[PDB]
This record gives sequence, C-alpha cells and structure tokens, in this order.
Amino acid sequence: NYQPTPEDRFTFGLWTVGWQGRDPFGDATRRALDPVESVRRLAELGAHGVTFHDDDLIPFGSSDSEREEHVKRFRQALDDTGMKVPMATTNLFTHPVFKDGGFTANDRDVRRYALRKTIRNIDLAVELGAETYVAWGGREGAESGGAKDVRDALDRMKEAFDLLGEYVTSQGYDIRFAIEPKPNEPRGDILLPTVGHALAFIERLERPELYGVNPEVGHEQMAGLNFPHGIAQALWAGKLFHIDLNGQNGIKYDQDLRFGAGDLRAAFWLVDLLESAGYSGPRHFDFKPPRTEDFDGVWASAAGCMRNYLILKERAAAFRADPEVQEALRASRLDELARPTAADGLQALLDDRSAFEEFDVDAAAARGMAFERLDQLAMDHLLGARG
Amino acid sequence: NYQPTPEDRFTFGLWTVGWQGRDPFGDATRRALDPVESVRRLAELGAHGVTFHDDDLIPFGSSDSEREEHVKRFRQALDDTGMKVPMATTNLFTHPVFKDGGFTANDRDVRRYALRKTIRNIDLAVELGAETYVAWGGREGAESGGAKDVRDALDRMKEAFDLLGEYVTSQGYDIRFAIEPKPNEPRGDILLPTVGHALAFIERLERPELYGVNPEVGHEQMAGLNFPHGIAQALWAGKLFHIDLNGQNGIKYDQDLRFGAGDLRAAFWLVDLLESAGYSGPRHFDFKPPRTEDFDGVWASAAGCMRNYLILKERAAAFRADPEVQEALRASRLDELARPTAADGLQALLDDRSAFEEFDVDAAAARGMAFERLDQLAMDHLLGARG
Amino acid sequence: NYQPTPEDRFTFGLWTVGWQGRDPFGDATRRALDPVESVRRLAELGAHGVTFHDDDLIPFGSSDSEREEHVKRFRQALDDTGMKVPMATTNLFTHPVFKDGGFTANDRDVRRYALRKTIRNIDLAVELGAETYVAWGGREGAESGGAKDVRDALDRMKEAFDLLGEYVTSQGYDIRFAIEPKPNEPRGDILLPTVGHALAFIERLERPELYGVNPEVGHEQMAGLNFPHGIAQALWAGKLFHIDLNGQNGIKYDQDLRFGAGDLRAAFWLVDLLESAGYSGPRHFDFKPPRTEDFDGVWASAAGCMRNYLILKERAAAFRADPEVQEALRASRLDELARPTAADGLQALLDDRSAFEEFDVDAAAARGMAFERLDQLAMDHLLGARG
Amino acid sequence: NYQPTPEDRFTFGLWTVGWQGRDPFGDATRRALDPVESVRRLAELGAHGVTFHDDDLIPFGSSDSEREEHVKRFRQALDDTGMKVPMATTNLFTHPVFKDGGFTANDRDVRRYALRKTIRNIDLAVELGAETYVAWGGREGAESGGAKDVRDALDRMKEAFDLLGEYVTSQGYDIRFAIEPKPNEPRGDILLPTVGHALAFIERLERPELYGVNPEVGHEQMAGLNFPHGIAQALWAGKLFHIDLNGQNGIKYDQDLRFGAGDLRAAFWLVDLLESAGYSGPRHFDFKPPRTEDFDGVWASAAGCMRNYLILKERAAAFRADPEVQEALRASRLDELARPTAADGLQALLDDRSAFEEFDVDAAAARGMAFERLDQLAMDHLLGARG
Ligand SMILES: [Ca+2]
Ligand SMILES: [Ca+2]
Ligand SMILES: [Ca+2]
Ligand SMILES: [Ca+2]
Ligand SMILES: [Ca+2]
Ligand SMILES: [Ca+2]
Ligand SMILES: [Ca+2]
Ligand SMILES: [Ca+2]
Ligand SMILES: [Ca+2]
Ligand SMILES: [Ca+2]
Ligand SMILES: [Ca+2]
Ligand SMILES: [Ca+2]
Ligand SMILES: [Cl-]
Ligand SMILES: [Cl-]
Ligand SMILES: [Cl-]
Ligand SMILES: [Cl-]
Ligand SMILES: [Cl-]
Ligand SMILES: [Cl-]
Ligand SMILES: [Cl-]
Ligand SMILES: [Cl-]
Ligand SMILES: [Cl-]
Ligand SMILES: [Cl-]
Ligand SMILES: [Cl-]
Ligand SMILES: [Cl-]
Ligand SMILES: [Cl-]
Ligand SMILES: [Cl-]
Ligand SMILES: [Cl-]
Ligand SMILES: [Cl-]
Ligand SMILES: [Cl-]
Ligand SMILES: [Cl-]
Ligand SMILES: [Cl-]
Ligand SMILES: [Cl-]
Ligand SMILES: [Cl-]
Ligand SMILES: [Cl-]
Ligand SMILES: [Cl-]
Ligand SMILES: [Cl-]
Ligand SMILES: [Cl-]
Ligand SMILES: [Cl-]
Ligand SMILES: [Cl-]
Ligand SMILES: [Cl-]
Ligand SMILES: [Cl-]
Ligand SMILES: [Cl-]
Ligand SMILES: [Cl-]
Ligand SMILES: [Cl-]
Ligand SMILES: [Cl-]
Ligand SMILES: [Cl-]
Ligand SMILES: [Cl-]
Ligand SMILES: [Cl-]
Ligand SMILES: [Cl-]
Ligand SMILES: [Cl-]
Ligand SMILES: [Cl-]
Ligand SMILES: [Cl-]
Ligand SMILES: [Cl-]
Ligand SMILES: [Cl-]
Ligand SMILES: [Cl-]
Ligand SMILES: [Cl-]
Ligand SMILES: [Cl-]
Ligand SMILES: [Cl-]
Ligand SMILES: [Cl-]
Ligand SMILES: [Cl-]
Ligand SMILES: [Mn+2]
Ligand SMILES: [Mn+2]
Ligand SMILES: [Mn+2]
Ligand SMILES: [Mn+2]
Ligand SMILES: [Mn+2]
Ligand SMILES: [Mn+2]
Ligand SMILES: [Mn+2]
Ligand SMILES: [Mn+2]
Repeated sequence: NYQPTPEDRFTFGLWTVGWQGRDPFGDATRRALDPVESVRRLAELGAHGVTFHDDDLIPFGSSDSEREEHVKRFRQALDDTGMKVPMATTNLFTHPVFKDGGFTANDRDVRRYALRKTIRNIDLAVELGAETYVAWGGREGAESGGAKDVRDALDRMKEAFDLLGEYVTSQGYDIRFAIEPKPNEPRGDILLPTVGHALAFIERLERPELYGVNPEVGHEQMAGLNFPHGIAQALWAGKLFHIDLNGQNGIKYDQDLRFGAGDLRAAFWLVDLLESAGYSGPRHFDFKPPRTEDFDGVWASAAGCMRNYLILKERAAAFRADPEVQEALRASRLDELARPTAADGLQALLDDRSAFEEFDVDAAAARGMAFERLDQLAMDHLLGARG
Repeated sequence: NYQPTPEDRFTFGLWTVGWQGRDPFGDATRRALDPVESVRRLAELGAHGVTFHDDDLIPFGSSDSEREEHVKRFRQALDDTGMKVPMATTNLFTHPVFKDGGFTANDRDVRRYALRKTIRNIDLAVELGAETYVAWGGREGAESGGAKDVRDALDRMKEAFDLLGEYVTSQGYDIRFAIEPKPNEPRGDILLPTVGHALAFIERLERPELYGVNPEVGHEQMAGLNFPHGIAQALWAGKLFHIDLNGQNGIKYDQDLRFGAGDLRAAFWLVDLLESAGYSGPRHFDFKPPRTEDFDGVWASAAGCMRNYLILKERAAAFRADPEVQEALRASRLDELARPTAADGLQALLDDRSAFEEFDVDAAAARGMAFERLDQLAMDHLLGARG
Repeated sequence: NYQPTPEDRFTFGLWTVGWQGRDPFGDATRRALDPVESVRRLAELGAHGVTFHDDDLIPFGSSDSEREEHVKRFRQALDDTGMKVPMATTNLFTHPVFKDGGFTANDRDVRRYALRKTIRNIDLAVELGAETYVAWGGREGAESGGAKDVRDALDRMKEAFDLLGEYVTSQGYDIRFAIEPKPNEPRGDILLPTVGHALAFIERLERPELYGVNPEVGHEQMAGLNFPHGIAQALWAGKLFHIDLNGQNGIKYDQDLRFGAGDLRAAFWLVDLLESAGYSGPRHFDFKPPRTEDFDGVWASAAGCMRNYLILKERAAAFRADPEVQEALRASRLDELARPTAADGLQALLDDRSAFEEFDVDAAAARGMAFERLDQLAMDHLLGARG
Repeated sequence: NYQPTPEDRFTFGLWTVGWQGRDPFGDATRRALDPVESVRRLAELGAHGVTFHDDDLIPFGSSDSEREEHVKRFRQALDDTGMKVPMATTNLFTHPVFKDGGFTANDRDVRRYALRKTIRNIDLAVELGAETYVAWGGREGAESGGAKDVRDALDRMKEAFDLLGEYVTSQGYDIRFAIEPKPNEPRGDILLPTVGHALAFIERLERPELYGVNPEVGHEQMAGLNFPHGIAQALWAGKLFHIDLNGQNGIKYDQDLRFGAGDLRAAFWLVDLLESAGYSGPRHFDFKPPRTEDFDGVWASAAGCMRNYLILKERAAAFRADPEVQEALRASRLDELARPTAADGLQALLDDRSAFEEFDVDAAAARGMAFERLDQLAMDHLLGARG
C-alpha cells in the first residue's frame, strides 16, 4: 500500500511542513511549528530525515546560549526518532539586508556578511552529519537592466563559491555543495536560472569537483523546461548531488505543490530516470502544503509526496520490465541510440559510402519511429490500464 | 539617420529574407528568391554579408555540376557586391530523414549521414571564408518520454561534435563551431534548450576551445529567460562566438520578428551589453519578414533590423556616457559590484568582525538601492526624453 | 479493455489522421490520405464519425464535377461504415489570400470571399448531416500594433457572424455555430484568444442563441489557462456546443498531441466534468499524430485518443462514486459551495449579525479546507492506487 | 518635460506606494506609510487622486471610534491637497478567513461575511466620492481539481454580484462595479482569469449595465495575452469602467512594475488606444515600487509611472498625426477594415460574382499588407528617431 520507510531516503525541509502560509497577498494561516514536532511527525510518516536553513533551526539574531539550546533540542529529536540531516542550507533571502542579493549584492559589506553567515552554518551542517550543502541564490538578479552587471555579478558569485570551497578544504570537511537554479521569483530574473546555467558556472570554479546542482522540479518547469531532460543532463555531467521534488502547474509563480501534483507524467518520467540511473541521494521534498490546509492537511500533503513517489516507482519499474515495452523500445531504436555513431572512427566514416553517397535517405525517412505505440504503453503502465 | 554600412558587420541568412512564408497552418505567400538577388539587395541596404544552410545555397540532391554552378554564381554575386560570408550551417531539420534528429537520431545510419552532410558543408564554408560554423539541432529531442534516453542522446551529440572537431583539426581549418540552443519547436522539447545547457555541454567535449554558443534572442525568450543575462554569461565564459538577432513576444511559437520588435527594452539592454563588452562578431539577423508582406516589405523588414540596432546603439552609448547616469550607477553601487568581495582572503574575512559580529545588518538593509531612478534614466535615454 | 464503440461519440477531423507532417521547419513525412480510407480506418477503430474543412474534402479550386465526385465517394464511405459527420468547418487560413484574415482581413474583398466560401460549405455540411459548424479564425489578428484596429476588426467579425446567422435562418437550417478560440499561432496574437473572449463576443451578436464555443484543450493551455475551468464557464453559460480534445505540454507552439498526452491530470478533470455535466456532444479529437510516425503510428495515436478518454472516464466515475471521496467532499464543504449564499435575501443578510457583527472570523479561518486529502484520493483513483 | 498635473487623472492605490516590500520569500524592507503622508506626497508629484481597499484606510478590526478618526484624518488630507478618491475596493484576500475565497469560499458563512464587508465599504466609497467600486477576487479559485466546482462557484459569484447590484440600487447610489480579472496568484488558477471571462460573466448578471471590467496590464500579460487587444474588446463592449496600469515582464509571478517598465511597446499601443478611444476614466497605477528601494525610490517609481504615460501619449499622438503614417495606414488598408464587409446585405453578397465566382484570389493574395513599413514608422515615433 505504498508505505514509505526510512530506507526510501525521503527527506523534508523544516520550512516545508513548517510553512505558515504567508503568500504574495495574505497573512499566515497556520501557527509556527517547533522543529522538534516536525521531526517527530515526519518520522511517524516514514521519512528518513529533515533539512534546514540556518534560520529555520535557530531564530535569526539568537544568542550563543539560545543557539546551543535550539541545536540541543533538535539533536535530541533526531536521536529519539532515528531521523538524519543529509543536507542543510543558508537563508540568504528573507532578511531585508539581502534585498539585492547575498553573494552578488551590489554592497560589498553585504556580500562579506553573506559568506560569514554561510560559513557559520556549514560548520553546523557538518556537526549534524550533512553530506550536501545547498545554495539557492533567490535574491541574486534584478528587476531592471542597469541594476546588475551580470559579468561582474558572476565574478562575485565565483569568488564566493571559491572561498566556500577553500573553507571546506581548509577544515577537512567531506561536505559538497549543490547550487540550486531558479529562473525568477523573488527577483524579476535570477542568476543561474536553469540547470544548464548552474552546470556551466560550476565548470569555471577553481575546484569544480566540490560542486553540483540541486535541481527543483518546479523551478525548471517555471521556464517551461523539461525537468527529466535537465536531470538527465545533470546525471550525464555527474553533478546530481541532491534534488528537490515537488509539483508545478506550468509557467507561473512558484507553487511548490506536493510531489506528483502538477505535471504528473513529468513526475513519472523523473522517477523512471532517477531509478534507472541509480540515483542514491535523498529524495527531498521542497514543497508547501497549501495555505487552505490546517495541520492535519500539512501531514496529509507530506504523506502524499512520498506515496506518489512510490506509486510512480512501481509503475516505471513495471514499464521497463514489460517484455512488450522492451520490444517497443527496440522497434523505436532506443537500442541503436545507445550504440556509438562511429566507433570505426572519422576516416572510416568519411570512406563509408553507405553513410552518404549510397545512403537511401528516402528509405530511412519512410521508417516510422513507433513512438506513439511506445508512449501509450507508458500511459497504460502509469494508469494501471494494461489490457 | 541610422544608415547601416558594411563596417557595422550586419549579416543575414539567405533563409531569412528568402523565407517564402510557409507557417504552421498556411502555404507560401512569396516566390523563392535566387541567392544572387538576395546578396545584391542586402548589399544595397548596407549589409556586410550573408550566411547559409547548405540546402539554401545548393538545392538538396544537386549533382556535382549543379553544385559547382550554384556556388560559382553565388561567389560572383559576393565579388560583385563586396559581401562576405562569415558563417554557414547545415540543414539537419527539413528533410524527413531528420524527423527524429540528425546527430541524435535514434537510427545510427541517420546519425552517420548527418555527420557526412555537415562535413561536406564545412569544406564549402571554409572555401567561402566563414570563420564560424553554426549547429542548430532543431530536431534533437522528443515529444514523449520513452522516445529519447537523453543521457544516450548526449553521448551521441558529444560523439558528433568531437568528430567534427577532429575533422577541422585534421584539415588545418581555422573555423570554430557555435552551438545554437532552443527550448522547443519543432520538437516538443529540444536538447540543449538554453544558453546554459549548451555552455555546460561544451565543457565535456574533447577540445572545448573549438566550440562556443550561437544564442538567438527569440529562443531564450521562448523559455521566458532574460536574453541579455544569458549573453552576459556566454561572454563571461568567453564563448559568444556568434549571435542571432530578432524579436519575440513572449513564450509562444518562434516568431523570428525583425530585431527591435518583440521585447524592445531587452533589445536595448542587449545592444548596451554587446557594445560595452566589445563583441566583435557579426550582428547576424535570423528573422522572418512576416508572411503578410510582399518583397517590398521583406526589404523594409530587413532594413528595420539594422536601423533598430543602430538606434539602440546610440541610446545605450548616450546612457553610459551621461554624467547623471554615471552618478546614479555609483548611487546604486554598481562600482562596488565590480570590486572583489574578499581580496584580503578567506582568513582575513573570517577574522573581520565588521563582516559579522559587528556588522550592522539593519543599517545596511535601510540603504535603498536607487534602482528605479537609474532605470527611469535608462528609459528616458531609450525614448529620447531626457528632461 | 477500454474498447471504443460508435456509441461513445468519438469523432476525428480528416485533417488529423490525414496530417502529412509539415511543421514549422520540415517537409511532409507521410503521403496524403484519401478521405475514404480515413473513414474506413477510423470506423475500424470504433470511431463514431469524422469532420472536415471544405478544403480537406474537396481540393481547393475543384470544378463542380470534381466536387460532386469527391462528395459522392465520401458519402459512399460513410454509408459503407455507418460513420456520421456531426460537424464541419471552413478553411480560412491555408490559402495565401487569408494571410491577414478571413472575416477580419483588412481587404474588404477578402472578407466578402471568406463569407461566400463559408456559406458554400455550410450548405454541404447540412447535406451531410452536421449539427455544428465550427469557425476557427486562425488568421484573425496581428503581429504588430498598427496593422489591426481591434474594435474595427470585432465590428467586422460581428458583421460576418451576423450574416451567417441570417443565412442559416433564411434557409431553415437547424445547424448552430461554434467559435473556436486560440491565443496565438499562426498570428502573433489571435482575436478572441480564449473561451472567455469568445463567450463575451457571442453576447453582442444579433441572434446569440445560434452561437456557442468550440474550445480546444491545447489552445486554452497555450495561454496557461485551466481548461476544465474554461469548460465549466462554457457549460455555465450553456454554450458548450462542441469540443476539441488533444494534449499540450504547456505554453509553447500548438502541439496537438493525442488526448491524454500533455497535462494528464487536466485531462482527468476535464473528463470528470464532461461526464458529470452530461455533455452530449461529440468527443472530437483535433490532434496530429507526430511526424515521427508512419501510418501504423497514425492509427495507434488515434486509438490512444479514445482509449485515454475511456480510462479517464472510468477513473473519474470511480472517484465520484467512492463513499470515502463523498465524505471528503463534505469535509471540504463542496456541498456548501452548491448552496445559495443568501436565499434569505439582501435585507435578511444585512440584518444578520452572524454574518458580520458576531461572525467569529478566527474560528472560520482556523477550519482547514482538507483539499490535500481530497486531491490525493483523486490521485489514487486516477492511478488505480486505492489502498 | 512630461510633468503631470491633476488634469491628467493619474491615481494610485494607497497599497502601491505604501507596499512595505513583503514578497513570496522575504520580510518588509520599508516602514508602513500613514495614508495622510501618501496623499500629500502623491499630490506633490502631480497625482489627481488615490484609491483604497477598506483595510488600507481602516486597520482591520478597528472600533467605530478608530474608524471615524482614520476617515476624518484622510478626508482632511484630501481637502488639504485637492486629491480625489475615484475608486475604492474591498480586501477579500489578506485575512486568513478568505483562504478559499470571499464570494466563492466553500464555507457559506465566509461568503456572507465577504458580502457584508464589501457592503460596508461601498457606503464609505460613496461617502468619499468614488464613481467605481473594484472587485479583484484574488482568492476565488483552486490549487486542485476537486476543491472547487466551478459551475457552483460561478453561481455563488453571480449571486454575490447580483446582491451588490441590488444593494446599490436600493440606496440610490450612482457607483458602478468593475470586476478585475487575473489568471493565477495567489490561487493556482483564479476564476474569471481574463478580460474575456469577466466580460462574459457580466452578461449573466441580473443588471449587467452596473458592471464593467477593471483590467490590469500585468494580469492579462501573465496569461501571455495582448493587453491592448483585451482593452479594445472591453471598449468594444462598452465595459472599460476603470483600468490598472503597471508593467510585467512576461509569464511569471505578478511583478507590478511601474508603468512603462515591462513590455514597453505594449505600453505604447495601450496609450495609443486609450487616447484614440477617448477613455475618460482614471489612469490608475496598481504597482509596487521594488523592495530594493527606500522611500526616495518609492516616489521616484511613482513619478516614473506618470512620466512614462505622458511620453507614450506624446509619441502615439505624433504617430497618428504624421501624414506619412496616415499614408502607410491607407497602404495597409486600415481604412478598409473600418468599412462594412456587406452593407449591401446578404442577398446582394450571395449574388455578387466578384465575391466568389469571379474573385481573383491570386491577385488578392499577391497584395502585400505593408505592415512592416507601418510598424517601423511606429518604432521610429516611439524612439524619437524619425529620419
Ligand atoms: Ca482538521
Ligand atoms: Ca552502448
Ligand atoms: Ca552499416
Ligand atoms: Ca508592394
Ligand atoms: Ca574590478
Ligand atoms: Ca571595511
Ligand atoms: Ca510500420
Ligand atoms: Ca444547490
Ligand atoms: Ca446560520
Ligand atoms: Ca535615499
Ligand atoms: Ca466606418
Ligand atoms: Ca466591388
Ligand atoms: Cl526513494
Ligand atoms: Cl502573517
Ligand atoms: Cl494564526
Ligand atoms: Cl493552532
Ligand atoms: Cl574595506
Ligand atoms: Cl558559464
Ligand atoms: Cl567537475
Ligand atoms: Cl550524478
Ligand atoms: Cl495538480
Ligand atoms: Cl511527460
Ligand atoms: Cl486541511
Ligand atoms: Cl489553516
Ligand atoms: Cl554593429
Ligand atoms: Cl506552400
Ligand atoms: Cl506564390
Ligand atoms: Cl512574385
Ligand atoms: Cl554497420
Ligand atoms: Cl553538461
Ligand atoms: Cl573552453
Ligand atoms: Cl566571448
Ligand atoms: Cl512588436
Ligand atoms: Cl528589460
Ligand atoms: Cl508588404
Ligand atoms: Cl505576400
Ligand atoms: Cl465518450
Ligand atoms: Cl512538404
Ligand atoms: Cl513522402
Ligand atoms: Cl507511403
Ligand atoms: Cl464595391
Ligand atoms: Cl465583448
Ligand atoms: Cl445566448
Ligand atoms: Cl452547454
Ligand atoms: Cl506527454
Ligand atoms: Cl489538474
Ligand atoms: Cl510509427
Ligand atoms: Cl513517417
Ligand atoms: Cl492621462
Ligand atoms: Cl515582514
Ligand atoms: Cl523595517
Ligand atoms: Cl524608516
Ligand atoms: Cl443558516
Ligand atoms: Cl459566461
Ligand atoms: Cl451590459
Ligand atoms: Cl468603455
Ligand atoms: Cl523593464
Ligand atoms: Cl507591441
Ligand atoms: Cl531606493
Ligand atoms: Cl528599503
Ligand atoms: Mn520552489
Ligand atoms: Mn528548493
Ligand atoms: Mn527562431
Ligand atoms: Mn537561429
Ligand atoms: Mn491546436
Ligand atoms: Mn481545433
Ligand atoms: Mn498585479
Ligand atoms: Mn489590480
């Protein structure tokens, strides 16, 4: 009955189930949650662990004594439940000081503060056992063209990530970074707007091996992109260090629906890919229970995230294992796609008259791809309609 | 009066002014143009040169004798006019054989044919003096999830680009490649959908120095992305080898409006950036005179491409040179954005109490960015409304 | 096994399965189909009937003798198979004469021709038994602001529809009109871009009772709108005279995927609504088998349209019939939504202190809507995962 | 120098310049403004007046004594400055009680409360001299399909608007209603998502003459629609009772940029249309000074709204008055578009062989529309580049 257990590696941000329901036009609809209660309730639902922004776990401006008490209580809840903390991150977007960015703020003093705030929380993340440190630069960008010279901003962004890499290397930490793209919101345009832009940026860092991406379903979908395709490119690059799962209904404000909502067929193809590729990282949900809901609805929404993942996992596995689907994949030449174009080499290709001079383009053109039959087998599997 | 001359490096594809006006629901509205007439008419408008797909210049399936005559006539028109050919490309999308791709077709024989067709035209491009060879893989992608394993497809795409790099190196050619992203159309989703994805992909090629991007205004805008931002990242990476200029009104079918149409403020910020950065490549238009137009409207539309570039160049230069704008840029701390965050180094940053322990976050937060005043100065400059 | 029969009222345009695969960048991939063969093959798949544009059935420019032979052969195929023709329409978009519109062309002579062409085909539609006459004004609109005064264009559009209403009334025909909205493509913006705009326009016609809408799934989705919501408003207005079913993956070019592809949850909620409302019209597919496919894939794609409708019908019916869902609907106050706000009347409402002075807004605010539990029951039903 | 005066009828919501800068991921960046200070500062900039939600002027939950003092101070500021209040509206979206809607909340008691809250503020609006009462039902809609039966919701929405019409008629008030569409945000989909849907809905109300639309630039643009086209349809229907002016960069979250920002050419064509049509209502700005700004930037942003309107007004007037543009409009047959298609009547059209039998479709098709020359004249006028 699609019941999650910790072995499924499902994780949730404190800020997800703890979202009080403030949106772009309305006040909170739910009380704040104590992180300890979220840990306990998520454990009861079969979660593996939780994640946090610094400021979710320790109220901004806490004294050292307050900070230690907040961490102590949280660690007791983790120990009580067996929950893990595989990932943490920094809040460089809520406080008004970050209104023009953290690492790419025009104000140099703000950039320095952003780095210090991040470094403090990296230490805590390591203490709590996190393997991955996410950076979502939600305030990095602009509403107008003159406000942000993007080459200068990318110089500053590279400088910041390089310094963080220097820091973790200097401390002997094993933690790695995962940069999270988003195309817009809260800035009119955000820097590193997609998986591609973040992958490209990482290749200019001094120690690129320390950085990957943390793609979020809804974020790539806010640019109308195909999330499974972007995940495939991240996997191809060896850079899928973490992932955020949720739902999004098209190009509009960031909805953060529970996973499986939004584009359900995209959710199916995503799970198919993660499972086929043997992705071994957390299945992390960055979602918002809608502000229509009370706390019972919060936990229902969270449970539904995990349930939908497990249903889609079953259906994708059944699809790939079905001999009729395997025959259809051959009919559509997916096997040929996985074979080298010219393992014979360039000169052999140039000398091969079957590749040009004597290639029957019309016969090749006439061969149907049989993709519709393949896709209706996929639909039948997804819907449990084989027959 | 914003009159273009060849020194402005404006170029046009044969397929642009030669577009007969077939769209997704209608037949041609204009006769085919002889490339020779397009060269002559573009030269008369002040163009610098022209570009071509193989199949624009030599009808598909031409005999060797026909091919030589087509090239001979074209070269006579170039010589007659002083027009150059700075870029050429391959048509790997029109012929039905490419219905599932060229370099990433599931059928291996089609992939081999795509490479042979490309190599043949690289030789011709070099003969005609082209410095850049564009590849727009418009058929690389999918309408459905099972049809295309994207990791396998990227393996094939890398194999193809690596072989082309091997080929140009083997012939001692100086030509470089420019990969053109597009998010969708004609495929439901296209591989390397944005500037970021193409930049990232290039970093996995064997000889990455031989490849850059050929971004198109409308294509990034079809993903709702900020084209000037993407161009800034391409410049930051040193990969803006070529550019396609046109207009697009938002997220919808690829309109290919004349440059300046569509998002006019984005056109202003693009020209500002290209000129500020000293981009030295062709200002190439990949546009379609709308099918409402007759041939007089074709040449009016082409002229308007160049006129709009020159108006925006004047206004951007005036903006940047205006002492009041320079003061506003300082007021908004664009100067600070261009200064290193921590040239003092990591340890100095960690030891700097002004960066954290004694940082007055509220005072920093209270400092307005003054971006609206800056942007209204930009608006006033664009519209010729200073005062 | 979700097998369609004619009693299901599934219909297809000749132009759908007959699409030769010309798209915005490529040549045909399939031969033209004889309408007679399409009728026979669709009947074999369990279709109820077919629809046509004038020019699909009778080649443009046919002599009277040719026209009679084309119609005679078609009527023999209908008689041979038991297929019906519930709807027909006019092609006012392919021929270059319609490059600026039919009914709202700037050229008056073109507007008059568009009306004559339409009237000729209304007569034929009636002859063949059609109850509904669709008008999709794909060329009505503009790429630029000065080209089309939209108030004048709406005057001309109203004049045209009024004349068609006068014509059918004058002939005693029972046929009604269904106006099909689309937001863009092939024009940069199309007039009457959504279901709302078409409904509003109908209310200004002289005989509004003769006109409804023909909404298409993909078209409303090209504006990022919720298709089930638009269908509900059309039903609410009593104007759902016909519908086009297909799939669309977001805001981009008009894909015309087979029904069930694209937004699958939107397809589920659409079928739920059509069945709940007792929509009695044709379940018509306006789709394109992708140009990757050969003719076997054409018929597979067509079959899949009908199969997906029948699967979703089963799952929606199961959802609505499930006592646990009925309890959840009460928990979410869907029953209360269907009860009048103030059947007691305005004065009673003003005098009701429980509605304001003594309304406990905080207690009301605290009541969760329980929408996530309801939606996960819907997801479970769709996926066949109850348990 | 494009200086606004009250005669220009520029108005601003209290909530616009008073926006404290809370967005979907961040805390306030500016202190709350006293409405009295906003009235004074807007008057100094040349504004004509201000608008308000009930809860902007009187803090939610105010005692009668507090309410009277808030109104008294506001009326003194209006009297001190000569500012008017042409429009008011209700906040049916901020308070958590409205989390599932006001007029279409599933909870009947909430619907009744929404009406009482609205009626109370209609009385105040009339007291303060407002001619128009706006309703933006930002919470009316859904995130999931089962949560909202849209036919039932439209029944409730009609009931609510009918009761408000009954109320204003019963009091002898001259005020009229303006319904504001928005496609999404804060709900996943909002009911009456576009100008078309709102126009259509109004035609089912008991007293349709009392209701028009209040279209907002950014809202129609969030559906990728052409705002000038939608305004033309509203004008055509005689329903443009009020308008909200601002900017939006494409399909994404509601940006509420200052007017002129976003789609600048759409702003030009909008002003051209409002001025050509003789729209006589307020030029109201519903905008947000970006949260990057301090209060000096708030007033700069507000000033820029009015400045951009006045620049575009000048350029549109110059365009329409230019004899070369008038010649181009004739060349493009805009004059013919404004002439009846068939004032001769249906029978004359049927009998006119020049309309069909003897219509030279090829000669008509060959006639270019000359739209590109016309549009480049428009561009030249907008940019002050004639020559
Ligand atoms: Ca409860
Ligand atoms: Ca292999
Ligand atoms: Ca072979
Ligand atoms: Ca002409
Ligand atoms: Ca510097
Ligand atoms: Ca210092
Ligand atoms: Ca076959
Ligand atoms: Ca009832
Ligand atoms: Ca009661
Ligand atoms: Ca200041
Ligand atoms: Ca007239
Ligand atoms: Ca005449
Ligand atoms: Cl898992
Ligand atoms: Cl709050
Ligand atoms: Cl609360
Ligand atoms: Cl509580
Ligand atoms: Cl310093
Ligand atoms: Cl980069
Ligand atoms: Cl790396
Ligand atoms: Cl990986
Ligand atoms: Cl959903
Ligand atoms: Cl999909
Ligand atoms: Cl709830
Ligand atoms: Cl709640
Ligand atoms: Cl130039
Ligand atoms: Cl053609
Ligand atoms: Cl022709
Ligand atoms: Cl001709
Ligand atoms: Cl072989
Ligand atoms: Cl990559
Ligand atoms: Cl490189
Ligand atoms: Cl470069
Ligand atoms: Cl434009
Ligand atoms: Cl811009
Ligand atoms: Cl023309
Ligand atoms: Cl033409
Ligand atoms: Cl049915
Ligand atoms: Cl063809
Ligand atoms: Cl063929
Ligand atoms: Cl064949
Ligand atoms: Cl006449
Ligand atoms: Cl209307
Ligand atoms: Cl009616
Ligand atoms: Cl109906
Ligand atoms: Cl799909
Ligand atoms: Cl849905
Ligand atoms: Cl096939
Ligand atoms: Cl084929
Ligand atoms: Cl005005
Ligand atoms: Cl706040
Ligand atoms: Cl503050
Ligand atoms: Cl202050
Ligand atoms: Cl009651
Ligand atoms: Cl309606
Ligand atoms: Cl009315
Ligand atoms: Cl009006
Ligand atoms: Cl802007
Ligand atoms: Cl425009
Ligand atoms: Cl400021
Ligand atoms: Cl501020
Ligand atoms: Mn998100
Ligand atoms: Mn995230
Ligand atoms: Mn293009
Ligand atoms: Mn291009
Ligand atoms: Mn369509
Ligand atoms: Mn259709
Ligand atoms: Mn807005
Ligand atoms: Mn508004």
